[PDB]
Amino acid sequence: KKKPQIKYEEKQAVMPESAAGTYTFEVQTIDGKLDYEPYFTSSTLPWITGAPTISSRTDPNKDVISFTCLKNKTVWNRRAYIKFKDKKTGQYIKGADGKADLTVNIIQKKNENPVVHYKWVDGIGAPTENQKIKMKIKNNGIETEDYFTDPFVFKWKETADTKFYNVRKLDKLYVQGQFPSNYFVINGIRNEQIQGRDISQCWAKTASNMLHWWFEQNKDYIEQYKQKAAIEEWKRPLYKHDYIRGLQDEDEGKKSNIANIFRAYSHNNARGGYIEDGLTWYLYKRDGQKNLGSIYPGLFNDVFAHDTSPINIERCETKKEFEQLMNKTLDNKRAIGIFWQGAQHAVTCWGAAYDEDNNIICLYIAESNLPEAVLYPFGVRYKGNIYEEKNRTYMFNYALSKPENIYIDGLTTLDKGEDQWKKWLEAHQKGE
Ligand SMILES: [Cl-]
Ligand SMILES: [Cl-]
Repeated sequence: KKKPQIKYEEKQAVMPESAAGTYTFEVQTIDGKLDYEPYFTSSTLPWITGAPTISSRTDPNKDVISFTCLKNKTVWNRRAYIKFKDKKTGQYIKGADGKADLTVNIIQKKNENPVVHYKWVDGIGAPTENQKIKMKIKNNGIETEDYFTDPFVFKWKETADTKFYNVRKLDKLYVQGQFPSNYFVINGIRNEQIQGRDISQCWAKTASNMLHWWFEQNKDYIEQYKQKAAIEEWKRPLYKHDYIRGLQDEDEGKKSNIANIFRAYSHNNARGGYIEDGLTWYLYKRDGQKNLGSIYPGLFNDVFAHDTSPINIERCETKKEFEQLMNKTLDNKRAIGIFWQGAQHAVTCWGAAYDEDNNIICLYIAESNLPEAVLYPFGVRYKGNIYEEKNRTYMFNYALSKPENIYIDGLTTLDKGEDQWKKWLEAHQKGE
């Protein structure tokens, strides 16, 4: 009397649709019906209801195995694995090579009609349908005829009516032999003429974007500061922000006073810099930033001197860390710099897309290296099995063929600093 066996073609994954339901696959039963039990290799997966079962043995050549899935609301495939235990010997049944355990790969397909919602940084409004620009798929830099069709894949075009900031690197926009020869000339504080270059100033572009937002959100406090504080003479022109929308690429040097300050007076170290250094430099006096540039604005030093800094630096390396930190930042009305080592790189993030499970699926990025006057979408993905594992967050550039995985190291955030402003104002009215 031979011992029965079971076989399965492991080259074949079992791929149920995204819909909820009880799905099946077949296992071939050789020389009779082996007494075994199927098991998921992880029992704690929330999108599978219970253990798999043998739902039919009536065909002498095959068993039917059933398992039940919840609907996959996410835009990602999700994976599970079934192994088989010999009920008499207690051993796992072997696969075709006689060495590895027989393992059936389950991959539930992604939701093709997801309901997406969005969260934007406080105070910048939100894109209208006319401001959302769909994107073509590229192959080795050449655009194809196809488009990315996921609803969250769009560029947020800058118009006269939009309220985000995206200062771009002149050194990248510059077209040698087409742009004017005075393209990099800045009129400085003492009206001196300066040729400012910014090829490695992504930390400063991100800082400038966040400071434009901060000056706008705190416009009224800043007006009271100019009326009430004893302003240092040389700093008087710096107590405003100008960001002029609708300029051609050739006029980018005339677009932003804050960006121009960094470009005229800070540094362009090829190694890079840090978002938080540029933010501190602009806002209050700290010894670490003493030699960041040839001047030190430190414009509101007596508002933030001996109190909470509105600047924070937070690291993330798991999916849970990334989502908690993004949600905390967005829900607390703060602006967002994203950094990573790769040289230290930096971009600005103005919002995020979410699926119906509230996973973050896309970020909307001001990328000072990219040419268009838009925010670009960066898809968000996580290493490994998000249902089991830390799941290192990473993002990627939809605008590129074969985008490199960008492992986010952390966020640098800028708070409005309302309590510090109120205390400064209250202290003034008390000294009346
Ligand atoms: Cl199980
Ligand atoms: Cl708003």
